[PDB]
Amino acid sequence: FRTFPGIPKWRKTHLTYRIVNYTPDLPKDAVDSAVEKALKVWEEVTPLTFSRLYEGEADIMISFAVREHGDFYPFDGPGNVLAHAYAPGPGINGDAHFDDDEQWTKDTTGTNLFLVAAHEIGHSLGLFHSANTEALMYPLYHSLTDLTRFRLSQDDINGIQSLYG
Amino acid sequence: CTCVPPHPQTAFCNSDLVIRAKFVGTPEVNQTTGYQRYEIKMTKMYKGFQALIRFVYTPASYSVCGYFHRSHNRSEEFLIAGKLQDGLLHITTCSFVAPWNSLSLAQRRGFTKTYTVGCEECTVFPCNSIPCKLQSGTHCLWTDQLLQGLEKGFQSRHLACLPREPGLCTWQSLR
Ligand SMILES: [Ca+2]
Ligand SMILES: [Ca+2]
Ligand SMILES: [Ca+2]
Ligand SMILES: [Cl-]
Ligand SMILES: [Zn+2]
Ligand SMILES: [Zn+2]
Repeated sequence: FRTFPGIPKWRKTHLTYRIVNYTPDLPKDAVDSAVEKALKVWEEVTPLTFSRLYEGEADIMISFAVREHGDFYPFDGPGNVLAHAYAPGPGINGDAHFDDDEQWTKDTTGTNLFLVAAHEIGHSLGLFHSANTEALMYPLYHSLTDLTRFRLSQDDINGIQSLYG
Repeated sequence: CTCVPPHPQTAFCNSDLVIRAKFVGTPEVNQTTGYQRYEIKMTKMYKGFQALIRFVYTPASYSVCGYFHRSHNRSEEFLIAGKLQDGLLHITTCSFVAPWNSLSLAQRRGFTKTYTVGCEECTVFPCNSIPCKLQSGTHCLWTDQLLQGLEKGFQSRHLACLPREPGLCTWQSLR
């Protein structure tokens, strides 16, 4: 690092991700589709590119879990916290955890996996929460009337561009 | 961290502690636990009498639902609805923490008197979408967000999910 205090960012443009486990809420193909669409959201605005691993340890480990699951921050059952993630770095850093006590959906009926995943991947790329209620990095879940017109807000774009270009 | 914030009644009925307090000073982070804590001067307690409260604990970072106090006024009273874990008061980003004066009078009557009436039997069910599914007569469907209301929505600011009779809760005025 050349700057101190450091920039919460990956020191590399190309990152790896692995969907270690899956939720029973959806077909596994729907889980992958939601995840790679959530990664595309950030890919088309930044130099970042993502490769999917199926074994080993990847930069961004995506896991579904309920309540206690091996980190400092246990989930709280249905409701409230739907997911959390970690800033870039080694080990648990960069990983995204999704509370499976929620019911994840491909559409906006229940809790849309793609919407939450795109937010948490934002955290895994180094982004903080936004005060703009329209921004994806807004912490509170906002279900959309139709995912057809989901747009990355300018605040999210500028934040991820100031990190990666 | 993505949150479905609770209705003030749900926050009161699911929280072990509900207090009014002033946040004094900056937070202290400990990376061994992964948690920070804020020193607080409790001024009034509505719930959690068994725990007698000088500190409130929350995750260290935004991404794992840490609560970050944005107010700079040290005298500002805040309603805190939190959970007792290892005798320590814990809150998150989802937790109902709001300036006491910013609450509606109905919300203040709820925390002080009325919300406890609906805790035993009623349930505020959050509606992510329309059509919303009602799972039992003791559920009140919270539709503030689908009307773009959020925290300030009419149901959160003026209504409580209260029982009308055994097996039936509906939204009810708080005044
Ligand atoms: Ca949860
Ligand atoms: Ca990692
Ligand atoms: Ca589930
Ligand atoms: Cl640098
Ligand atoms: Zn976790
Ligand atoms: Zn978040």
